[PDB]
Amino acid sequence: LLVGEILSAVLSQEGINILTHLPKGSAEAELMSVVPVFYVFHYLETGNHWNIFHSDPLIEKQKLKKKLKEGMLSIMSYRNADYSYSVWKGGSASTWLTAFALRVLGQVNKYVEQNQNSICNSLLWLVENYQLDNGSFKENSVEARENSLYLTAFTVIGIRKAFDICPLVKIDTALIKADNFLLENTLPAQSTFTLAISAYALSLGDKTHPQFRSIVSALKREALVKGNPPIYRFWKDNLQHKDSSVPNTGTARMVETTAYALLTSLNLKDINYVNPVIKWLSEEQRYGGGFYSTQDTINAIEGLTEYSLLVK
Amino acid sequence: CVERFCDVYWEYPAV
Ligand SMILES: *Cc1cccc(C*)c1
Repeated sequence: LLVGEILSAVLSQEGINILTHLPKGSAEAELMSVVPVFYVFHYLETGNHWNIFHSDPLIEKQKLKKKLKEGMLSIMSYRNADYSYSVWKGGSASTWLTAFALRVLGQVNKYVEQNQNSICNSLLWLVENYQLDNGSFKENSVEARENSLYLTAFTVIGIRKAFDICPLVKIDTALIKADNFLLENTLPAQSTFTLAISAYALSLGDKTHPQFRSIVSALKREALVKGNPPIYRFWKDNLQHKDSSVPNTGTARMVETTAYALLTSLNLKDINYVNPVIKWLSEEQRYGGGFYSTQDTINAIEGLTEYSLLVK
Repeated sequence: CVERFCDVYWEYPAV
């Protein structure tokens, strides 16, 4: 299976073997510990692969649900009184981290129900204190647009993953405004990374918008391939006209960009286009299931899991 | 030999 590494690693109660250093006691480290447990539960439940266990299906499902629930309680330790989240307990709030927590909790809600009011509070904190008038998001106190495009896309991903839990008009409006910022400022692109994160974020909303389809086509025109017809397909983080070389080895930003390209394409149901992409991702995966860093790892695992549910 | 980086090319070459 494509999801074999994380499945084996989660069932063994071991780490997924991400290469990068995650500082002890950081919110990101705790969020990344629950990440692989969710995608496993999500694969087994949605794909109906409790058959895998020949012992007791109901007992094993409960055992994973407990681990999932223990991860939730740990994440809550980083929550502030205003329902924002901090990277370190007692440190200042981060819009980025709050958006990352909403993505994880929004996804986990599917199988372990979150406190609806708590999620609402976090979403409203995010939208009312850190969205600018132009619809972009800012963090707590050419290069500016790139930073704004990144954080907005990243924040939109978090909001979209938690939206159905708290579909308030203030939040709906914030998404409309944030999506419009991305639609208006993504092309002409400055990097494939920023283009890819914008594309994936927009793919979680209105997939019929004409400028979303131009953004996606611009991303597809940055594709690197091996073979004729392509056996592998992937993306690097810099645009061809800025750096026209071909890469010799993998990087974190390469896997992350590729992952966002994959997730965008799966949301458009483009199953023919994706097979060479998963092939490449499958070979970049390490023993354990992790990749280079946290964000390339989360999105790559999501891509592999959603592909496996769509195809098998 | 890491075959996935052997003979990689741009799918839509600029030139
Ligand atoms: C194994 C190998 C070495 C150098 C180039 C290629 C394409 C393959």
